Amino acid sequence: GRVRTKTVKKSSRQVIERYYSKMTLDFHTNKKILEEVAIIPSKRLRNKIAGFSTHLMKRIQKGPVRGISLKLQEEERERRMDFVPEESAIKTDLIEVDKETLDMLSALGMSDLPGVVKQ
Amino acid sequence: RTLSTKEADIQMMLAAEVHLGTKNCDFQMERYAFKRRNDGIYIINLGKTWEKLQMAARVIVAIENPQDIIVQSARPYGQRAVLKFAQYTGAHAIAGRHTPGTFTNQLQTSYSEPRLLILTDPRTDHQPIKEAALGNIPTIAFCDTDSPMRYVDIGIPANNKGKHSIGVLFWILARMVLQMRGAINQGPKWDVMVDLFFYREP
Amino acid sequence: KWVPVTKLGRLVKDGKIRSLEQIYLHSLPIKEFQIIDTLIGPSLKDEVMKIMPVQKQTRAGQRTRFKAFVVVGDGNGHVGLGVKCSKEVATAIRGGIILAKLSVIPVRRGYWGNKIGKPHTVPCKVTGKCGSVTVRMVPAPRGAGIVAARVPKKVLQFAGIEDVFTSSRGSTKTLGNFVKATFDCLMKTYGFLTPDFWKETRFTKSPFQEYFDILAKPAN
Amino acid sequence: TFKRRNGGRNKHGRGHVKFIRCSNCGKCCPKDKAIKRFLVRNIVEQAAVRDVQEACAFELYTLPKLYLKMQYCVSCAIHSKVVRVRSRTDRRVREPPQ
Amino acid sequence: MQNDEGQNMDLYIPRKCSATNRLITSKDHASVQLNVGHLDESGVYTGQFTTYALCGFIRAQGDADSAMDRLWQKKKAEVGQQ
Amino acid sequence: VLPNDVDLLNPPAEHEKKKHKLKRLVQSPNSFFMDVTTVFSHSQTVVVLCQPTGGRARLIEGCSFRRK
Amino acid sequence: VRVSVLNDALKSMYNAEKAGKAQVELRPSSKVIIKFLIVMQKHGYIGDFQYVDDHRVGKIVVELNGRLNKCGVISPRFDVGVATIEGWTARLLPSRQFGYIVLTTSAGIMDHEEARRKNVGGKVLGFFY
RNA sequence: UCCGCCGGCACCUUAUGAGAAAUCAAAGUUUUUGGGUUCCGGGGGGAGUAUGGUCGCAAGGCUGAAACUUAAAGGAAUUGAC
Ligand SMILES: [K+]
Ligand SMILES: [K+]
Ligand SMILES: [Mg+2]
Ligand SMILES: [Mg+2]
Ligand SMILES: [Mg+2]
Ligand SMILES: [Mg+2]
Ligand SMILES: [Mg+2]
Ligand SMILES: [Mg+2]
Ligand SMILES: [Zn+2]
Repeated sequence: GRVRTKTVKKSSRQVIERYYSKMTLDFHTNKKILEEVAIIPSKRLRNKIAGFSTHLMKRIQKGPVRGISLKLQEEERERRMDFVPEESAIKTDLIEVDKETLDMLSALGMSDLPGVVKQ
Repeated sequence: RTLSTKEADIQMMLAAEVHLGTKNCDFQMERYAFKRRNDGIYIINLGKTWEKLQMAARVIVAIENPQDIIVQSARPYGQRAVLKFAQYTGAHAIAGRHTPGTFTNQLQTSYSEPRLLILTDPRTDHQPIKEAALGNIPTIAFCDTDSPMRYVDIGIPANNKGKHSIGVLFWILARMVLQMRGAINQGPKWDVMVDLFFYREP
Repeated sequence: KWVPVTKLGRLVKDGKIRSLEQIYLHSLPIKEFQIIDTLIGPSLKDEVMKIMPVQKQTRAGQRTRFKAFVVVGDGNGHVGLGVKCSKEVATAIRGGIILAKLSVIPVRRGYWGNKIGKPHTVPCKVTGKCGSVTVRMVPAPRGAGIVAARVPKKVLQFAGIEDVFTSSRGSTKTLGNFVKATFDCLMKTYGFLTPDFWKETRFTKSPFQEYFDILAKPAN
Repeated sequence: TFKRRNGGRNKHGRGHVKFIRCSNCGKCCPKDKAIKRFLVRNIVEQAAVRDVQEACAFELYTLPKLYLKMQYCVSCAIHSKVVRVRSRTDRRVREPPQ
Repeated sequence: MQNDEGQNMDLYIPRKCSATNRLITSKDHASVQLNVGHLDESGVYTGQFTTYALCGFIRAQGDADSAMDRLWQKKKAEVGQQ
Repeated sequence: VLPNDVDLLNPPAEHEKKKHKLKRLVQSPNSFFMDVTTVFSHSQTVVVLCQPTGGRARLIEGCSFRRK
Repeated sequence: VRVSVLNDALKSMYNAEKAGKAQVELRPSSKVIIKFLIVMQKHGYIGDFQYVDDHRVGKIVVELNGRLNKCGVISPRFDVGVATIEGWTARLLPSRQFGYIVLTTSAGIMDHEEARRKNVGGKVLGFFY
């Protein structure tokens, strides 16, 4: 088998977290970046980390991943959620209520509400 | 004619179907249910729901440090409202899965000691409610008709299932807390839009 | 040194809280043994009750672990019980001492007859159960002594009880349950609502609420 | 030690239940205790439906089904794998599987 | 509690549950002490509140919610809160 | 209703209506008399104005009965 | 069958008090139960109780205040002279400072403390504390 | 079809309860010990044996020991090994 161990996977995620800008989609370029930004004792370990990191870069391109936290990417998602339509989805007028609901409001003395109307 | 603060909120809650309960009613939630229709669905008395919101707000304002208040939800529909509720009220929001041992394991990073706990649904948030009973932590929860009341100090009778219902409830609660602090003007209106609390699907 | 990780630890470390009764009043859990060493530290006195080896069957042999029972108390209304299992006798004892401090409870004391001198016996009849062991304590007149077996007697001495009558039912030879049952009835001395407690409660702010500003500021 | 609340059978408010004979070995077993399975399948196996249909002497004809009710004793049901030994927690599940 | 002379002989006076009147022991970690703020004519917190203590027994039974509602419905009518 | 949300001395009139006649705070029969000549609501005798049954006697559609 | 109406009345109150109820209904009612309640009421162990007339035996609704630890009958009703009151208290009461044993004497139903003052013996009905 | 009441065979969740635990909505309301009443147990064997009585056609039933012997037998649950 060729399952990467925690050493390879854990190191690869850390590199991408704080060097996402430097990392590219090319294995040969990535393995040269690891030498510059990390101390990997063995060449074989460095190749495995570079290859798995390149695999993770491809994962990030298509969508978000689980164990990698990219601060710049997170900010983009926040802005989209904050966007809301100018028209509220709750219509105060033309409120459809049932017979029981109307009687419930009568007990409260609020049977004169504008929006409330029987179905 | 002009509508009082209570009437305006009840009108807003009706549009969000906050009064529509589950087909089953817990024996400790009967005191809040008004009537059962032939469909079998219980109707929550919105008059009592508003009163419990005021009582919950009084407890929240009594907390000197808002950071001691933790509000969280497990279901995705409430994950947006809790974040916005903490943004305006200064509370601490925890959206997603609760890590066991947060309130009991003092040596893990996520350890916390809140003074108050706010939850969206006791049935889905059983873990934090169960764990809160080991640290003298009072809890406030929005409870539906079929919601267990165990270890719940203040239960707000409302529909904690629909996306609109969850957002409106937190929007009203956030407004009440700020109004009781004097930060914003009284009345049923707030410069913040309720749609910021509704769930935003991908 | 000590770096508190809980709100009480900082307050005790700072010095805002200076008595265990202020903690017992609000029923706040205690998780750090340094808190106990800071409030009633010098007056405490630990004592190992028994070393109990336990064995787990394994393919190669039987895993022998040592279980230590430790009782702590100042002899003036505070007593604690702690049990820890460890692979080493010394490690078990040290951990048992820590656990005993974390479980310290207030022990209420009363008078058999006339209220003359300091309290010397339990205020009422109290019983505690653990497993099959049930230990009963009945108020006794001054000078009667502690009429109890060795295990309850040691706990009562550390709790400050001077005279009491005791009876037991069940397997008292199970020391773990015998000592725990004795500790169980001691904590119930404050749970019985006597007429003198009928006075309406006067609530006071909890330490967390009283010192919110100090707790809000991070400690560095 | 009592293994099941029902005692391995289904009898409440009655003294005696007449037994049935196991379809496999003929062992006597109370009807409420026997494992019952109602098997409904085509009288012709799927491997022969095509051949039989091609040789049918009628323009339209529906192949009849074979209805067989099987009543097993405990030993035969376990051996035949009609039922399996379940964990202590899973024994209480009474709903049929998927 | 009090010696024949008058001196107190108790370490502390445990709280009593506001609903069941039960004493709250030092290890009753399920018990919670709650504060309800007081408002003014405008409706702004004035720094005053009413305290309620609940034992673990009642909270475990699920009756804390009903107990708190009844207690508040009475207390507010006495201090003018509404 | 929870025990503490109800008053035993002054139960709601609707609640006592559906309770068993013997289990109410004060026992009260569910039967009554009516005109048509008084007829018992649970009459055990054939009057054919009413036909006895296991409960209330089956009245006849034709005649009109007035409760009293 | 119903043997001791007093036992049912006290057992119902004890169960209700532990459950944290505010009210409890006692049925049937008797003048022995009412006098037993009055002794408890005078010592501040129960609140206000109301007798309901149903033309058969009546009923009692008792308001609880949370001060009652336990209340039970002693059956059979043993004879207790004044000299033997001390032994019974050492058996049934938590301590020598609170708790009352209710006795039925020729002078009426009263607690053991009152019996000593009047120096009258009788039979044990129950106890509470 | 919907709501409710009384009675019955049961089931499901739960502990504020109980228990050595399995588990029990009773096996709960028990050292904070007492509603009424019947039967019945006192380490394991010898032994439901001997003997006497009694019932039965018989098979046996009911009643029912001692000498002597023994430091365990047994209940529930845990980890292994099988
Ligand atoms: K079966
Ligand atoms: K039924
Ligand atoms: Mg077996
Ligand atoms: Mg039957
Ligand atoms: Mg049979
Ligand atoms: Mg169960
Ligand atoms: Mg007994
Ligand atoms: Mg024997
Ligand atoms: Zn078979």
